[PDB]
Amino acid sequence: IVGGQECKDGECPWQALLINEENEGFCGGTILSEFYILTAAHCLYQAKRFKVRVGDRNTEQEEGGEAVHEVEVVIKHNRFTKETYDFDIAVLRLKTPITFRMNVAPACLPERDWAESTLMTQKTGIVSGFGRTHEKGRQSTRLKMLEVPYVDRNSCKLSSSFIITQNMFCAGYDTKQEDACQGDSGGPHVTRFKDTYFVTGIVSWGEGCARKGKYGIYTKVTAFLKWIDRSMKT
Amino acid sequence: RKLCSLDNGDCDQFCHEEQNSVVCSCARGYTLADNGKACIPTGPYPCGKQTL
Ligand SMILES: C[C@@H](C(=O)N1CCOCC1)N1CC[C@H](NS(=O)(=O)/C=C/c2ccc(Cl)s2)C1=O
Repeated sequence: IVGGQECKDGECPWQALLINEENEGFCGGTILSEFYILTAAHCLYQAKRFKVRVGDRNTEQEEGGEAVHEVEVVIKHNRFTKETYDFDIAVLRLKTPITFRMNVAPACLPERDWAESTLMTQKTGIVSGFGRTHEKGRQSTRLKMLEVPYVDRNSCKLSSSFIITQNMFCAGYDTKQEDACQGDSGGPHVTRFKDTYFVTGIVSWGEGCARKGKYGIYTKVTAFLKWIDRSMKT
Repeated sequence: RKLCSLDNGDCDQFCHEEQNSVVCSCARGYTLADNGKACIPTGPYPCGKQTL
């Protein structure tokens, strides 16, 4: 995350972190339930073997809330393509159930029509992660979050050098120096409604981070709510 | 601005228009309260709530 602020105690409890064999975070995820994590399909090519950490806000210290979970099943959308990052969505079934606690709780899955008419027409959503704090920098050791305005679909397509499909939406800022970034990929985009936070996006791609006239591109979760529900049933 | 378009139909969470009437419902792990509008967490750590 570029700009924004740290997640303070209890503020981003649905954040998950995919960690490689070296115990280094390379991608985010969203806790959907005690057994399931939502992530980006493209993240599944960034490590040979990985586990999921939850409850972590500061990767430099042991706060006591952290738990590492092994993955039992990786369910990648069969239409994912690396050329465009269309269908950039995957669900992970964990071997053991997540214990909810301070800093560890799921985000709500909304219903499609209501989310499209009511959540995605809100002014902003919130994106969070452990990724870089500047395009060229290192990963954050602190969990960060950022309010990101929803961006008009036309403007986003105008702005983009790569195709924006109907499985994507754009959020962030034209010129302001605030965006998701490398390592945030796969993480939560959530929208607050009456003090309840609903999954609306998965951090997917961008032309660098916080560049002028470029926006962040997110998987459109509302396009995949049936797919998610099916994946979680087995 | 009628029904669901008017302040989310007074619903805490999901609003649908059935016949010509607002119908509210809630995310999994919540139950709809007796007033048919509010959503009540069924147990600990309900989805979508920051932890206190
Ligand atoms: C354009 C895109 C890319 O390589 N694509 C996109 C279309 O599919 C083909 C490849 N790209 C260029 C490099 C970049 N990687 S990254 O910097 O890790 C991300 C950063 C992000 C910024 C905002 C969001 Cl959301 S995430 C990235 O995703």
